[PDB]
Amino acid sequence: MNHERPWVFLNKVTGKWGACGWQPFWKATSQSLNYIPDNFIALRTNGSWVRNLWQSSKVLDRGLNASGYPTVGTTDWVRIPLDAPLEA
Amino acid sequence: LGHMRVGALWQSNANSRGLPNLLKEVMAAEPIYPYTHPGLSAKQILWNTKFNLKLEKDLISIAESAVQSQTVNKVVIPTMLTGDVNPKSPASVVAKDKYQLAKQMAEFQYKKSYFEKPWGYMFAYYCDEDRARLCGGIGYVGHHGGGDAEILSYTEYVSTVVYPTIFYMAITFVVSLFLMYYYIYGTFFSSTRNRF
Amino acid sequence: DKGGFFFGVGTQLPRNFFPKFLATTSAIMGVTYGLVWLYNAAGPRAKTQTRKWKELESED
Amino acid sequence: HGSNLYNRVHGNLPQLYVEQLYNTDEILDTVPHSSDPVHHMFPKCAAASPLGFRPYDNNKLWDAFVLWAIVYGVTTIFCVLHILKYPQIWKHLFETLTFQYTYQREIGEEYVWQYGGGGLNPAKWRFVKSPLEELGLVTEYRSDLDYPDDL
Amino acid sequence: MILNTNINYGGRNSRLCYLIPLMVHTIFLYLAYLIYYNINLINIYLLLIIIIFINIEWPLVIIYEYIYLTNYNIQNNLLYNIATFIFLEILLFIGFYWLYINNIIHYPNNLPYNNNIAVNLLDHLNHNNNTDICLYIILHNLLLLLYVTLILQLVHRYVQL
Amino acid sequence: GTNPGDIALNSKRFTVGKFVAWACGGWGLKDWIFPSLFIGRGDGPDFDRIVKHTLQSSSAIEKVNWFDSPFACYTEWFVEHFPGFFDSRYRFEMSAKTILANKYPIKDFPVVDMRSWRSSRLFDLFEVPHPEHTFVFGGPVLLNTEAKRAERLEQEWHGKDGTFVDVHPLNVATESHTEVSVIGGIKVYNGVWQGGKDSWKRDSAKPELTAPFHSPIWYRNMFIVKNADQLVEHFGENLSDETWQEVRKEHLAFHERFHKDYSFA
Amino acid sequence: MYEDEPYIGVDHLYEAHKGSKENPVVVEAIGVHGNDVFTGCLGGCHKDAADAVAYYTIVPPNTLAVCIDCGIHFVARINEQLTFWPDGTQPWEKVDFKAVEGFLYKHYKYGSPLMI
Amino acid sequence: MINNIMHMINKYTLTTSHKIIGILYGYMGYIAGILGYIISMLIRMELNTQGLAIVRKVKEVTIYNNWITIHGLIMLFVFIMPVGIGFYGNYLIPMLIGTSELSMPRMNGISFWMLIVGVVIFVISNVLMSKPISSGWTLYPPLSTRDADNIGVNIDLSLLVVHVLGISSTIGSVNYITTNKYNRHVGLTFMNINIYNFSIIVTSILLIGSLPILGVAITGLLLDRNINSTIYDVIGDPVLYQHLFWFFGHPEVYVIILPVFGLTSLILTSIIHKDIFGREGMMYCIISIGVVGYFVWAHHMFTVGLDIDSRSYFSIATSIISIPTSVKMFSYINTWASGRGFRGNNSSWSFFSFLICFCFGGFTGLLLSSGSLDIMLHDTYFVVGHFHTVLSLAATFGLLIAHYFFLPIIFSYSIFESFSFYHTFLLLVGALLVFYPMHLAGLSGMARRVPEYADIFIPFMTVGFHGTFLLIFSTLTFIRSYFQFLSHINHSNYL
Ligand code: HEA
Ligand code: HEA
Ligand SMILES: CCCCCCCCCCCCCCCCCC(=O)OC[C@H](COP(=O)([O-])OCC[N+](C)(C)C)OC(=O)CCCCCCCCCCCCCCCCC
Ligand SMILES: [Cu+2]
Ligand SMILES: [Zn+2]
Repeated sequence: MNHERPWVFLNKVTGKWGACGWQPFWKATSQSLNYIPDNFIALRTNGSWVRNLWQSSKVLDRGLNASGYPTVGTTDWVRIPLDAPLEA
Repeated sequence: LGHMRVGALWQSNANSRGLPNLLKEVMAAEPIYPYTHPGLSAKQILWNTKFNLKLEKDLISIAESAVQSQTVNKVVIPTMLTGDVNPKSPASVVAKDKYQLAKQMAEFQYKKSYFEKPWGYMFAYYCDEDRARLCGGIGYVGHHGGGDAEILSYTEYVSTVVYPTIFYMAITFVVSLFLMYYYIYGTFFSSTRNRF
Repeated sequence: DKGGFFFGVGTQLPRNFFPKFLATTSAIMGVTYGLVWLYNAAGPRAKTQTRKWKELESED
Repeated sequence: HGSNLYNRVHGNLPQLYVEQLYNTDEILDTVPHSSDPVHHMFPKCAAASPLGFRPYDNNKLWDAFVLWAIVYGVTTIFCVLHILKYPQIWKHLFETLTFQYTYQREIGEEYVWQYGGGGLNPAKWRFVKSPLEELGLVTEYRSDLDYPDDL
Repeated sequence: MILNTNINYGGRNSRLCYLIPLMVHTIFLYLAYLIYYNINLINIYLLLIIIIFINIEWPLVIIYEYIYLTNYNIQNNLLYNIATFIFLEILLFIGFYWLYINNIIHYPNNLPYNNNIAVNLLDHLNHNNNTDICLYIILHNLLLLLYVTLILQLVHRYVQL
Repeated sequence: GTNPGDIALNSKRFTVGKFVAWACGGWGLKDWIFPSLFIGRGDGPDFDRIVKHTLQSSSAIEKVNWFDSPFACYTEWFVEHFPGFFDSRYRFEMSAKTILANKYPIKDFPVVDMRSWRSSRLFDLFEVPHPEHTFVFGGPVLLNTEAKRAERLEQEWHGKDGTFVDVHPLNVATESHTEVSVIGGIKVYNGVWQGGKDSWKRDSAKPELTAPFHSPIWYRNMFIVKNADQLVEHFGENLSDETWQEVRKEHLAFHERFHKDYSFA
Repeated sequence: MYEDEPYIGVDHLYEAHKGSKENPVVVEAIGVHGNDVFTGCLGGCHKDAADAVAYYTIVPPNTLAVCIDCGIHFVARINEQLTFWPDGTQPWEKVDFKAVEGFLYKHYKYGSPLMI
Repeated sequence: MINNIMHMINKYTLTTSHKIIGILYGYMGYIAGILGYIISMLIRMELNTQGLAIVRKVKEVTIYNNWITIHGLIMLFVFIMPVGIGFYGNYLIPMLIGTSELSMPRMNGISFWMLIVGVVIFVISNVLMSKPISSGWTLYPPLSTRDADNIGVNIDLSLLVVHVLGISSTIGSVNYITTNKYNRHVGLTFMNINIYNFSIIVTSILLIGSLPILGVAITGLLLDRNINSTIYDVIGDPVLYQHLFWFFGHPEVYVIILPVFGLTSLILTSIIHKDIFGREGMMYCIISIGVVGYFVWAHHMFTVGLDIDSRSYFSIATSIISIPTSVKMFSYINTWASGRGFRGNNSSWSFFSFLICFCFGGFTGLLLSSGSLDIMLHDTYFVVGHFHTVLSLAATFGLLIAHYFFLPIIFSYSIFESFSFYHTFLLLVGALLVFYPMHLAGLSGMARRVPEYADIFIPFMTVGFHGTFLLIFSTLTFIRSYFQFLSHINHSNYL
């Protein structure tokens, strides 16, 4: 399995943000004793995106100029990656 | 033959998992010398290590020469019971006068601030982490226990739970005996009704 | 909160598991009772179990 | 688990592993070594659980067949042999379960029905007609099936 | 140099885990076949040769394990097992004696002949006398077995001392 | 938990695996027609819960060395399933650092893992599935073999006198000691070399090679073993009972905002 | 009869008990180097600890462990039972460190068979 | 590859390892249990329907008799002893006393493969040969020996199967006793061993003493059939056969039940986080039940014409054996109190059902103990209700406790609790609907071992029909749950 790392949707008109990502699921059955689930939302990463989101929350909520990021389809939403902390 | 191992150095297997290095687990990717040698750079640490190493060599040489070339004026042979491998330790760990009490109180205050509360918080984290490891459908966390559990001592439990239960059981026993005998036979002491 | 309506995950039960369990088991028992009634009302019988026979036999 | 022959031969008493040149199974018929790997009970589960996987995947035909044989193989073999040896018994079972065999049933009769309460008590029983014939699904009862005469 | 494990006999894999069961199966099917067709599928001498050959494995493994794997814990286990086996044999004999004496302790019996007194000179000892049981030879065999028991006990103690 | 493997080949509506499960067990038409009841939410990471637990955290999330540790691959599991994970982890790491910055020469660190749990039944101490061969090198060793035996009862069982069990001849001899020292012109005899049990102190600690001789630093990992069925802990000299009760109260008071918004139903 | 026996002297009021952080309970098992040691209590080393049955423990070797049920510090440790190959070639008189040095070097570097 | 195939076969055929032999015993036991359950479903379908719906002839009722006899034998000797004793006895006994293997390692493999040859002979005789044995699991002569429908060699092969099963059990018993006596780690006294070990020891002592007598009885049957002797014919004593058989018979049932008590106690200690209440009392009660069981055998023979004083004695002895079982039940009830047993655990709820059903079965069997009252209850469905609410509702649920406990430990995967709850609840309800009515059917006068009953007994069999449908549902759920246990996910997508 390999999907996109979690991102942040940001609405420019209303300045309304929120994290998002692909979360897999599967039919529930017995678990495994010798296995602690790895990082399935941000695959092959040490899970730093939580820290990056925590640090970027103050900036995003304060207000950010989203003209420098790609749009989503034809709507007023833009994607901000969480591969690195956001400082602007 | 496949991938035969070369040598017999330690490998983490089912029979052995080794002794964890908590210091490296916690201080991962962070230096330790800012805490053990505050304010010193690598060159200063190395220079200090060299100086102290030479000094220790000199002191060790002096001490060995002294102990190995001193005349014996007295011989001290401690008293022990027969069949005993080693003499009893003459050191006591209990304060005797008030000055020792004050000294041990100061030591206890320091240890509490600097060695005991850290242990307590580490253990609390370990317990919560074990809960998290067993959570999520892997194990039986949350099936019983919790902080709302009512824990009673042996005396309290036996006095307030066991004896009343047996009392109720005895009363139920007598009442059921009488009611069942009446129900079947229709009398209390005369066997079947309208027959005898 | 995960898993299905009737099943949970591993060793965790779904929310309100026991009322759902009782309701579903009651439904299963009802269906089985219906099957028994059907097999008795349409399966093999004997001429001695008819209403006329049984009612004439009961009296004396 | 990989073999340990290098360590065994280079170890401390190599003369004990000379037999390994002959027809020998290392896991079963060789002197254990202090550095040998730890052998687990069910290697398939022991290797699959730490990865998060169950031993058998239903997509693979080999895995599906192996698991079926483990769980259902012997019971189905027994049932098949029983069916071959006693074909009439299963025929009778199929006839009865599908309302084809009715011992002495008749059209329009009412038959006794009582769930519990002990033996037949005329103060508890009811009488029931056949819903199959009330719905028009059945109008005659077969007479060419096996019949227990002299019962 | 070798690494010493626990005193317990670890155990070896062996073919005796299935050979003895297969031997029992062979014997019982041989009996069934002899019952059905009244003839032997395989010659009885050949069958006994197979049975003997299968069981020669016990003394060999016994020798090579005593030479190498033995101590007092193992010896105690073996002796206790021997005792339990002797107990099982005693119980088997008890069961067969129960079988024998069931109709003999119960004195009354319906007999084809007369056993009342004052009708013939010998009738009064018909039921209480099976006068053909080879008593003299039985006593001779008893003497032989007493010889064996006493001699064996004497020799055992003598070597043990 | 579970590792789904390849999500792609199991999402298809018709699959050999689904048909085999239908035939033998684990799947049926109830899942094809009513997935919302028999599949429903399924089992997997809860992104919304991870975000909530992340944003509820304090600045401890910034100051923790977790993301560089070997357990960083479990960040999402512990963020989701351990409310208040980052604050507790920060307290744990600061506790370790303050033990490290002590004035004592030996820094003792408590270690707790899957082996830290005692049990009355031996099969509970092995990893699952159990190894093929267990207790090859003998069974457990009881600590009680190092306690003085019941001498009085032992003598009494045998019908021995045992009157003077507590009266022993004194022994003052040079022949009874192997450890001899010369301390300021005094030849002190004291102790006998016993073997492996006399070197427990050095074999348990590891030195800091850069620390000078006049200010030694030793690191010791103290293992912890508990029953988990006791409900009361007695750490001994490492932690007093009053301090432990204080820590319990403070821990339950701080880690309450992370726990109050959830029900256990 | 044991619970009402007296202490011998007033030492127990002053000394450090057996099982202190400085006077631990050291125990020795046999096995392979580095293998975790199986040890245990018979129960009830403390008033608040269970005593119905023996309680077992799996602990790393040559490390200071603390039982926080009773509060006792212990030093389970392993000694390997390396012995001469018993085939009749064992030595009948005092042996020196050379041949033993070779055998020990080989055992440490590669390992040796088990007497099973 | 030939090497890999031979390695697997040799791994499972040359083995002398207690864990491997334990899992083999468990697998064979579960398979035999499923086969017996299928045969029982055929029996129930024969009973549930009027007019000989399945056999269709009075001349062909020998098929029904074969069904009952093979059901009894399969379920007793091949299902519950290989699972209760063979599976957990080999797997755990060395582990709990801290040793490597059982003493006499080879005899363990010999025992398992003796069981296998017994199963093979039994299945081939009763499935692939015509007119099998039709005399109930108690092979009473002269029905077994002098009967038109019992002349083939299938009967003799079945008797030899009984012999081989006895041999296997004796070997296992001797091995267990010897290993427990001498192979305990230092510091573990004999009476401080785990309670399961003591129950296994007493079961082994029971088997050793009684099996040779059964061997003698079965050899008597074989000789009557083949050598044409009159051991049990009109000039013989069928009562002698019954005495020998039942001298083996009751120790067998206590052998079946005691290991379930040991397992339940062990698992309780594990899942309630508290020690057994009165461990010494429970162990002493176990040994007392074991010893007392050797003096009561003839309570199965109150109607054959015993002496009146012997009838009185056997009723007295049965009451004596009743006492310690009550002590054990009280100990369990007090053990569960003040514990922290998991509240969503199939093991916990199976323990509840085990306790309740065993108390009910014990009371019903205590009614049968009285000789006089056994005049009205011998060879009725009251006895079937008794030994099915004991065997099929208490011993079975003890094995379910063990199953839902030890699976995560043997395989390392958790248990689907909701699925297992469906299985256990439906098994409980379905069984109670089949067996409970039998009691009131026995009092009313219905006889056992009959395929066709009078019209007075309709309601009991209608309730039995309901119960049989529920049982089919439950056992299908069980087998499907186990298949799902070892299978990876089958659906997965993105949310
Ligand atoms: C251990 C022994 C055992 C077990 C388990 C059972 C299980 C069952 N038995 Fe029976 N039975 C006997 C021992 C047993 N029986 C004996 C000795 C006789 C007398 C024979 C004689 O009279 O000659 C007898 C006779 C007997 C009769 C006689 C009918 C007649 O005489 O008129 C009937 C019919 O109602 C019956 C029904 C059942 C049913 C419906 C089940 C079960 O379907 C109900 C419970 C079902 C279960 C689910 C158990 C099966 C378990 C598996 C699925 C294996 C999986 C493993 C575990 C769950 C751990 N049994
Ligand atoms: C494992 C199975 C098992 C167990 C545990 C038992 C246990 C008992 N059994 Fe039975 N039994 C069988 C399996 C079992 N049995 C089988 C298979 C048959 C049929 C064989 C055949 O005929 O085919 C059979 C047949 C059988 C009969 C034959 C009836 C008949 O054939 O005429 C009798 C009658 O004496 C009997 C009695 C008992 C008694 C008295 C107990 C006692 O152990 C029960 C004692 C338990 C208690 C009493 C419960 C505890 C009670 C209390 C909590 C306190 C109450 C105390 C007082 C009021 C004093 N059993
Ligand atoms: C139809 C009635 C129940 C029939 C089943 C009886 C089980 C028979 C024993 C054999 C078990 C076989 C397998 C069982 C499978 C599952 C059975 C089952 O349904 O179990 C769940 C049933 C029903 O449980 P429940 O309905 O109470 O669950 C609600 C509880 N929480 C809050 C967790 C959601 O089990 C029991 O209730 C047994 C324990 C009784 C204790 C009652 C406490 C009440 C709950 C707390 C509420 C708040 C306080 C109220 C004050 C108290 C006054 C009453
Ligand atoms: Cu009985
Ligand atoms: Zn302790």
